Amino acid sequence: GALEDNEHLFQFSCLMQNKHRRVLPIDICNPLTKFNFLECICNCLMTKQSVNVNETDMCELFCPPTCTPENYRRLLCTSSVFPFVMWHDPSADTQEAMLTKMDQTMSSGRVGNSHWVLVIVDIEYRCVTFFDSLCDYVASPQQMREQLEGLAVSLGAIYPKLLSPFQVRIGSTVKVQSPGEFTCGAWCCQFLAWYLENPDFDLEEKVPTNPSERRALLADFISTTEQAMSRYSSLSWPTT
Repeated sequence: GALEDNEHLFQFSCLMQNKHRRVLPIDICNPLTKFNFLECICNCLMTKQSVNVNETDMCELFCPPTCTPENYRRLLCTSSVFPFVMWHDPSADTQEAMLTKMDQTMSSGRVGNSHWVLVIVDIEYRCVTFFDSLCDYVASPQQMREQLEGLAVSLGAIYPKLLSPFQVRIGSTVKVQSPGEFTCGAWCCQFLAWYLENPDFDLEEKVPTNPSERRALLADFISTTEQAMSRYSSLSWPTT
């Protein structure tokens, strides 16, 4: 499927930036997994905070290799929504295995037991939102809430205004991907698009119960979003 590969998720995050002008495109040269996502979310928001007080050096340090430092600073300056996608495969119990299996699936296409989930950090609402199209593929939802609540303390202090923690929302209130579908990527994009449209949406209201109707929603989302992404420069960062 088109939206299951990291590059096409990058291109989707570029598109949300060109549509909404407040989204930080994600950095696929720094793959996240359950091993390193919390740390990287933290580094990103500290970089954002430093840009706020005219400190450009930590920024040059964390700049994505395919993006110019000044352009990265500018995008951080205007972003209030930070999407992060975590890749996961329950076979791997090291980061080097996790990343080796990730490179394999992206190079060959074969999905296997791989899966994407979504974290959105929103500094306009001081909220962290989690979305898993299967609900508990990586961990139990309370285990994920716990991890995330701890990140929210970190973020409240990293990004003031005083240092109170961010709110944590679990957005995947119910399962949206049935068992034999390889659609998590697309579901993460569609959740993000709905979030940008209105950050107070309920997923249960968007998604039909009937399995054909649900599949049809996403299929329409995929075609239309694939069409908007065709006419692009390949893997270039947007400008401000």
